[PDB]
Amino acid sequence: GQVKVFRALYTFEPRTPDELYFEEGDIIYITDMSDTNWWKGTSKGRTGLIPSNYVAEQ
Repeated sequence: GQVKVFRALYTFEPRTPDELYFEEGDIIYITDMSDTNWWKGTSKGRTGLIPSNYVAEQ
């Protein structure tokens, strides 16, 4: 149930269908941060994995 709020530093094009698309400046809602590099979250209607070096906490 926890949610943390991040903003994208850069646009990210998914490498695989498990990964989440987002554009620079978008808000990303993160619901799993158990891995250092790849987090689960949601942005604008889609869900998937995001690279944690592409985001900054809001």
